[PDB]
Amino acid sequence: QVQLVESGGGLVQPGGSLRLSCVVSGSDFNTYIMGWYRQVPGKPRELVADITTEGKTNYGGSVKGRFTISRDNAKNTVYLQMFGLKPEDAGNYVCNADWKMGAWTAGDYGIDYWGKGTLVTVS
Amino acid sequence: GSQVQLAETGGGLVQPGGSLRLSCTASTTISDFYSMGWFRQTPGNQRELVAIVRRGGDTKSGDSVKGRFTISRDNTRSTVYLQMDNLKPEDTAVYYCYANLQKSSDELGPYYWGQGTQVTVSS
Amino acid sequence: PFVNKQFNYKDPVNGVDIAYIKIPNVGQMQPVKAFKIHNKIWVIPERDTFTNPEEGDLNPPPEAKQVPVSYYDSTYLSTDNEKDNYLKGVTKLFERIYSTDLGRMLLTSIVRGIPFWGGSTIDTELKVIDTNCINVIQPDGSYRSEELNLVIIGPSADIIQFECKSFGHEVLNLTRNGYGSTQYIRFSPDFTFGFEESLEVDTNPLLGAGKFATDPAVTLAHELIHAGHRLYGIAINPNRVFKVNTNAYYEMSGLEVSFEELRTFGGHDAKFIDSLQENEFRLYYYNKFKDIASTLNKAKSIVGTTASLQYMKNVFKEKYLLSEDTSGKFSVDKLKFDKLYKMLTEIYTEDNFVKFFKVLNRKTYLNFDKAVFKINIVPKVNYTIYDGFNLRNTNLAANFNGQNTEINNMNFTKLKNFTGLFEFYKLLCV
Amino acid sequence: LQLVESGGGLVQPGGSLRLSCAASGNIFSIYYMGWYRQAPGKQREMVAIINSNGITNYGDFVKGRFTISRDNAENSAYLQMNNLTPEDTAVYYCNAGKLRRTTGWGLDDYWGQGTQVTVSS
Amino acid sequence: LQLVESGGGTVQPGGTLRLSCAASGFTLDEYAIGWFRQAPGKEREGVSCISSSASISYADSVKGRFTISRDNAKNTVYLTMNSLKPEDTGVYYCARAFLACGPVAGWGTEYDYWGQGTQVTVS
Amino acid sequence: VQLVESGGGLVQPGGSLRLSCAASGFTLGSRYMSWVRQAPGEGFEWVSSIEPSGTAWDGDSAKGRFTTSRDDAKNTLYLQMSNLQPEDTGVYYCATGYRTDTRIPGGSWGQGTQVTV
Amino acid sequence: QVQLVESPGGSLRLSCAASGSIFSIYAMGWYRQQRELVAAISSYGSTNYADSVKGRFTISRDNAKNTVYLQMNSLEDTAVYYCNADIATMTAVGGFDYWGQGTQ
Ligand SMILES: [Zn+2]
Repeated sequence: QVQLVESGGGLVQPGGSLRLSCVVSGSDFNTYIMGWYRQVPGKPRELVADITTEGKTNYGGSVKGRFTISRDNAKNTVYLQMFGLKPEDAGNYVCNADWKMGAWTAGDYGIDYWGKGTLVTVS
Repeated sequence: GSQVQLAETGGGLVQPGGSLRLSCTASTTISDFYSMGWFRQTPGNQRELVAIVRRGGDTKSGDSVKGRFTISRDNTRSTVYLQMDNLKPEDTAVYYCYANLQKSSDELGPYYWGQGTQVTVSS
Repeated sequence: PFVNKQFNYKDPVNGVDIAYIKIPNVGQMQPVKAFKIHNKIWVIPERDTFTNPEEGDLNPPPEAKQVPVSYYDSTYLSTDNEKDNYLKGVTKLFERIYSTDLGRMLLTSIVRGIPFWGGSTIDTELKVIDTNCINVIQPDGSYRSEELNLVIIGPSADIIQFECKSFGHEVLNLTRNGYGSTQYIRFSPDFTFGFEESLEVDTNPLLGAGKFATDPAVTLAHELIHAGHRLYGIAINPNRVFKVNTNAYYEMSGLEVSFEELRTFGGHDAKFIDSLQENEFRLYYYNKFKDIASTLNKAKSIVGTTASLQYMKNVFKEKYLLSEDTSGKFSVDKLKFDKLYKMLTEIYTEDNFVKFFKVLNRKTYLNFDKAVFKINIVPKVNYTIYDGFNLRNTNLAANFNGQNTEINNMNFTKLKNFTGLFEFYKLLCV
Repeated sequence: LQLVESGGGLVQPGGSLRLSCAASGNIFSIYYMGWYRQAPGKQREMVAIINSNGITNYGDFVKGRFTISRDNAENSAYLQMNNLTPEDTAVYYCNAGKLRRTTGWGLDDYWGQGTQVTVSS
Repeated sequence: LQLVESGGGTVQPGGTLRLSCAASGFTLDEYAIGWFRQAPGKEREGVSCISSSASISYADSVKGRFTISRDNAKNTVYLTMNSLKPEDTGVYYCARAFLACGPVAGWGTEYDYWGQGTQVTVS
Repeated sequence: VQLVESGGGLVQPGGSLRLSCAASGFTLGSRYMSWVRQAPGEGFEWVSSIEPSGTAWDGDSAKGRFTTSRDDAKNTLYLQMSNLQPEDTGVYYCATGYRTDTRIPGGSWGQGTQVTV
Repeated sequence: QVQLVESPGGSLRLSCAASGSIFSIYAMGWYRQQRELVAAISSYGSTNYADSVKGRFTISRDNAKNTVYLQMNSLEDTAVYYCNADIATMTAVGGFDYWGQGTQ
C-alpha cells in the first residue's frame, strides 16, 4: 500500500559525506516515526537513526555523533546526512515508517512499512 | 483447614562460643510430613533455611552454620530438635519452626510455621 | 489488545497495577514489586526465591548431580534492566498469544477461571481461600487483599525449569476438585530450547545440536495450558503416568511421562491416554462440577466481601458455564460441560498453538532437548508479535529461517549443549 | 529403588577402606551415584559423586585421596579411600539419582542406610 | 476508563427510546453491564443486566417492554425501551461488573464503575 | 494522617542517634511504613521499612547498623541508627508505604528531620 | 469455507455430514420445527433427547467422518428435521452454530 523509496546512495572515500533521502506516499506521514536502518543479509536490521512525530532524534551506536536525521512533513520526506564515512558504514540503508499502536509500536507487531533501500559504498 | 500447630521451646541468651538447643513439637504425628526443621530470620534480612529433615531422614542445611548446627527428628514423639554449637554473634536471629506437608511436588504444599523464638548471642 | 499499559520496571507504585505484594501462603517473604498486565494476571520480574521456602537461593547443585537439561546463572535477572526487559518480553509474548484466536480463547478461559469460593467450614457459606489471593501494598501504607488467577515469575535456580505451580490447600486438592487455585508460572522469555527438524533426529539423544530454536510464545502457551487445567480444577493427577514404550532410550532409562503433560502437548502424544482413562477423568470432573453447582444452590450467606451473594453465585455460574432455571437453581448441563472440557483439554494444546503460530517446534514431548540459547525478543528487529522470529518480507519468513540458529545466528547464543550430557546412551550400542 | 551398602568399619590412621553400593536399575535409569558423609556435628558434606557420563566431583577435603568408580554392567559404585585421617570419621551414606521425565527433566535423590567409618587407634 | 450513557430525552407515553452505554476504556467480553434508574426523589433501582456471556435479566417493572443488547464490536450495551410509561421517568445509569451480573435489588460492590447517567422523561 | 519526625541533629563520626516519628489519625501498626532519607541536591534513598506484622526490612543503604522498631501504645515509629558516616547526612523522613522511594500521590510524609555527621 | 449436508410405526435413519476447513466440532444435534430439540450428541458420546422421542430415537456420531446419525423407529413427529453442528473454524475457535436445509 504505502511505499518508501530511498535515494542518494553511491561511492565515497574514507572521511567523505553523503545525503540519503526517502519520500513516503500516503496521507499519514506525520503519524510515522521515521527512521533509517542498515540492512545486512544474515543479520537483523540495526537502527542507524530515527525521528519521532515531534522531531526528537535518536541515533545508533556506530553513528558516534557523525550523522543527522531530519524530516520535512510538508514534503513527506526524511533525510539522513552522513559525515566522516568509514568503511564500517557501508551497506544497504533502508528507511522505516513506524507508528504507535497504543501500548506497542507498529514495528513490534510488526506491520510497519520498510523500503527497499539505497546502497552506500566506500573504497 | 487442618489447623496444625507447632510449639517451640528453648531460646534465650547465650555467650559467644557456647551452645544452645531448640525443640519443636507438633500437634499431630510428624510421619507423613514431607519435611520439618528450622528457619531463621536475622534482624532486617530475609528468612533463611537453617536445617530441615525429610521423610526418609536426609537433612538439608544452609551454608552459614557448617560444623555447628546439628538436627534430629523423632516421629514417635513428634518433635524436632536443633543443636547449635560454637555460636557467633551473627547467629542472633528469630528461629522459626517449620513443617512442610506436601502431598507431592506438584503443589506448594501446606507450610506451617512456629510463632518465632528469639536467640540472642552477646558478651 | 491484551496489555493496555506499557510497564517499565522503574515506574513508581500506585497500589492498583504496580505495587509491592506479599503472598499470604508464604508470608515470610519480603514484598516484591509486581505488575498487573491484565485482569487477574500479574507479573513479578524476579527470580523465584520466595514461593518455596525450601528453594530460597540460586545455588546450583554439584556438576555431577545436575539434570542434563538444566542451566544455572545466579546473576541473571538481578539488574533493573534485565527485569525491565523481562517484563517487556513477557508482555510481548502475551500479545503474540493473544493475536491468535486460539490464544485469545485460552487467555479468556484463564481470566474467567476464578478459583472457587469454598473455604468456609459452614456448608451454606461462601468464603474465599487464602491460596487464591495476594496482599497489594498501597501508597497509603495499607494493604488490600486482591484475588487473582495467574502470576508470571522468574525462574529459580534452574533457569530453564519452567513449570506451573500453585499453593496446596490443607484439606482439599484445589487443582483436582473443580475449585481451582491461583497459578504461579516460573518462566523466562530470555532463553529458549534448541530442537531438530527431523522426528527421528529430535527423538534420538545421541545426535543433534539445536539447529532450530523454540518460539518462546509456544513455551509460554504450554504452561498457560497447565494453568488453564488447574484453574478449573481438572488437572490429571501427576501419579497417573504413561510408561513410555515408543522410544527405546526412554524405555531403558525407565522414563515415564504424566498424563497431564501428554494432554498439554496434545497432537499424537495425547493418544497414549486410552479412551477408558479419558472417560474416567471426564466423568470424574463432571461430578466435581456437579458438587460445585450443588454447593452454590445451598449457599445462603457470604463473608469477606462487600459483594452480593447473587453476584458470587453468578460468577461461578459464568466460570463453569452452569445453567439456571426459572427458580434460580443451578445445574450442570453435560453437553456444555463436554464443550468446556474439550476446549481446555483438546483445543488448548501445544500442537495446536504450533499450527496457529505457523512455526517449527518439537513434534512430540518424548524427545531430547539438544541445547539452550540466549535470546532477546524485545527488539522489533529480532521478534514481532505476528511473526515471531520469522519476520515477514525478509529472508527469515520462509522455511522457518528465523528459528534457524545458523541462518539467524545473531539471535541465538548457545549457552549449553544438552546432547553431550545424553552421551551415556552410547553404551547401548554394544 | 533399592541401594545396598558394603565395606565400612574401623581403620588405622593412614589405612584404606573401599565402600560399595549397588543400585536396582541400570546406568540409564540411575544418572549419578556417590557418597555423602555426616560428621559428628558438621552438616552432611559431599565426598564423591560420579556421573553416567563419567563426570566426577570430589569434596575439597578429599584432595585426591579418594577415587570413585562405577561398574556399568552391575550398576554399582565403589569408593576407594586411601590415607584416611581421624577427621574422616563419619557415617558415609550412599547416594543415587534416578532420571525422571514425568513433569520435565529431573532427578530424584535417593539415599542409603549409611555405614559407619571410624579412623581411630 | 470511562462509561458514558447516551440517548436520553423527552418522549410521550407509549413512545420508545433506545439508550446506549459506550465503554471507552476496556473490552466488554469480561464485564457484565447492568442498567439502573433513579426516579425523581426516589432511591436507585435495578432495571436490567446482561452478562459477559449474554445472560440477560430484567426487573418485574419492565419485563416484555425493555430489551437489553450487546455490541462487542463497538463496545456498547444498548437498552431499547418500548411501551414507555410516565412511571419510568428518571436518570438511567449503566454500571460494569466483572464477568457476571448482580441482582436487580440488594446488589453490592460488584458494580465497581458507574457512569454519570442520562436523563429520561416521559410526559 | 499526620506524621512528625523528631530527633535529628549533629553526631560526630561513628556515633548513634534514635529518630522517632509520632503518628496521628491512623493506627501505625496497621500499615506498611518506611524511613527515607535525602542528601542535599540528590534524590531520595530508601533506608528501611516495617510491616504491620512488626517485621522490619533494611536496605543496603544501612544494614546491620540501623534497626526499625515501633511502639503501638504511643503510636510512634523509631529508627535506631549507629556507626554514622558522612554518607548518612541528610533529611530523614518517615513515609507511608513499603520501600518508599519517591513522593507518590496517596502517600503521606512528615516534614523530615536533619541529621548531619 | 464450510457447510452441512443431510441424507406409521416404521423405521427411518437420518444422517448429516460436515465438510470444509473444520478445526474441531463440539456438539451436533437434530432439530425439528417453532423449532424444538429432538436429540443432541456431544463429542464424547453424551446424549440429550426430548421426552417426545425418548427410547425410540437413537442418536450416534462418528468423529473421524464428522457425521451424525439419527435412527428413528416406531413413528406427531412429522415435521422438518434440521441438522445443527457447533463447528469451530480456525478463525473462530469454539463458536458459531451451523445448519442445513432440512429434510422431510
Ligand atoms: Zn508441561
